[PDB]
Amino acid sequence: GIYYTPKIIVDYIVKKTLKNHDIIKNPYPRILDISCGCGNFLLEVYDILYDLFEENIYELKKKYDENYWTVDNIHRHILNYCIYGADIDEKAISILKDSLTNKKVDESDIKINLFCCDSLKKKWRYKFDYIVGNPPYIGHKKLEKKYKKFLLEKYSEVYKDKADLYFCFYKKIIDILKQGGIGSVITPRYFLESLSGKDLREYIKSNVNVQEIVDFLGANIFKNIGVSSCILTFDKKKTKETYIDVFKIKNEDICINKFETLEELLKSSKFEHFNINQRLLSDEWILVNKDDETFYNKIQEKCKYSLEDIAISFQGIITGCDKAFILSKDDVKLNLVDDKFLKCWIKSKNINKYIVDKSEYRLIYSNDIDNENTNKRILDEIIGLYKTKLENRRECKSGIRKWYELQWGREKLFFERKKIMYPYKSNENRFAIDYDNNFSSADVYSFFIKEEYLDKFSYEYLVGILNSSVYDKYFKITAKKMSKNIYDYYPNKVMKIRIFRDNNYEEIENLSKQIISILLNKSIDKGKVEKLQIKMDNLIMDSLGI
DNA sequence: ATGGGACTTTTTGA
DNA sequence: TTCAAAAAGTCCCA
Ligand SMILES: OC[C@H]1O[C@@H](n2cnc3c(NCCCc4ccc(O)cc4)ncnc32)[C@H](O)[C@@H]1O
Ligand SMILES: [K+]
Ligand SMILES: [K+]
Repeated sequence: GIYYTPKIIVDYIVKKTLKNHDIIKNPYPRILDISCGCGNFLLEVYDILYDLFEENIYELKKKYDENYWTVDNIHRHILNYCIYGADIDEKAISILKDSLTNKKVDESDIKINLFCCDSLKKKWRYKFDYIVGNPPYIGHKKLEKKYKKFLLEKYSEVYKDKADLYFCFYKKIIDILKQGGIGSVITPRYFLESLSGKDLREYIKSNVNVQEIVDFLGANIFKNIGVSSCILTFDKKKTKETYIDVFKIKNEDICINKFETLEELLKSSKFEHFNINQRLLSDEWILVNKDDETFYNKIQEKCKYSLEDIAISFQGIITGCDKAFILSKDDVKLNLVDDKFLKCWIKSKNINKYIVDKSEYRLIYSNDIDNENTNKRILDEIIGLYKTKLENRRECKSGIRKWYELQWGREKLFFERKKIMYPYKSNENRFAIDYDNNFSSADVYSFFIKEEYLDKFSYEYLVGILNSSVYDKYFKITAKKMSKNIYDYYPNKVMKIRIFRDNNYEEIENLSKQIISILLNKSIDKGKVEKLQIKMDNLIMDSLGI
């Protein structure tokens, strides 16, 4: 329930917000953490504030009440007017109160601005100069549905559909930041590209100036946590600048403690830096260097079609309980199942470039079982072994599905045809032509070509360009980075891939047919396939003028 | 034990 | 009626 932010990142975020504060002009800064926990950020804020006041104590004494501004009074002043925290966990608040009280070694009742509450519901009675911290991340499966009602009603500007709780914390932080204030947080990176983050990105862009984005990509910032992180720093300062510093990591294998500070890491060869004009951000944030932007714009301008224009996309089967319906093709229980009910079944690891592995699994398409008396053996001995769990699926509880039916069986005829399949998460482009009427779960996506576009594009040509090094780089420019060496390959981005057709079409298609032919024979030569791929990459680069 | 690698279900809002 | 998105992933080992 409580996650420990690495100290190097905590110090960086606090320094980012407070390093240029003019304590003489404003000796009453309000610094807030609305998910403060045990005080990872607030205790560091205390240290930064204490040095800031002590360094200028005589200037404050001369300018202001000379009896109020003494070194002995800094501790009381910081806790009365400067440090604010909120968290739902009262045990964490109690520990943090002890820590803040123990910074100075009662006199009279020092009051500490710590609130045990839901930060998304609190009536915040003033705004803040500086806001730092690490909000909770809770996705759509793990968030309580009753709470989702409240979020959908009151945070609809950033929270719909499959959005995340931390979207709302971005909203709350922005709303209670003072004019001219600065905020700096570490959150998941996914909202930068994800479809769910579209409204949140619009909210950030139009309400704050984004100073800086640190993107750690798939690096493991939180030990033993499967999440990918970024640091955002933003302000509400009236400026004409509108330019963002982007620091994007180059090696995801780095360990965060290479230097004493994060700034040393950011300036090093481990990161690349570039600038993005916030005014030029569309609903998508394309955060790339000038070389990649030129590369991306060339391809976009050259291609007159998208996959969406020419193809029909669909997600795979969702049985709702795979162990009930998926069997090994050598399982003796398949003797009980008439072959009309059986489909070939593949996983994402079975998709290679250009062709699919031979399937080892079979799907019982139980939707075609008419009733429980004709095929009782299949229900009693195979599917019924998981009947309790099958009955807890949403559509079974509501009576839409029989307990033995697939939850989302889709349309059989979409799968039983020539089509292209690709894994939903992969390190690289792997688009394959399926010749074997393979079915799959939602870890594999499929598309087929519209009939009116068959004379312009063939499957062989499509897998040729889509598997090229050019298109691998092109897709990853805007793709959603999930974890180390993993991108989402989902239709909401895959179908936006733009394609071209020019004088090189026939030779690209012929090279693709050679590759497929080699990949499908027995005494397979790996090597010549690579040479043919290099030749095709040259044709594609020639076509797109790169 | 931890940190790194292989691999990916079904719940859920719309 | 029925689509497709979602990693504080999950799980294993040396
Ligand atoms: O995880 C990092 C830190 O964030 C703290 N924190 C988590 N959620 C909140 C919150 N509102 C959101 C409430 C979400 C919720 C709703 C219903 C329910 O049944 C259970 C939870 N407001 C303030 N602090 C919060 C957390 O204690 C921890 O120290
Ligand atoms: K004075
Ligand atoms: K990661």
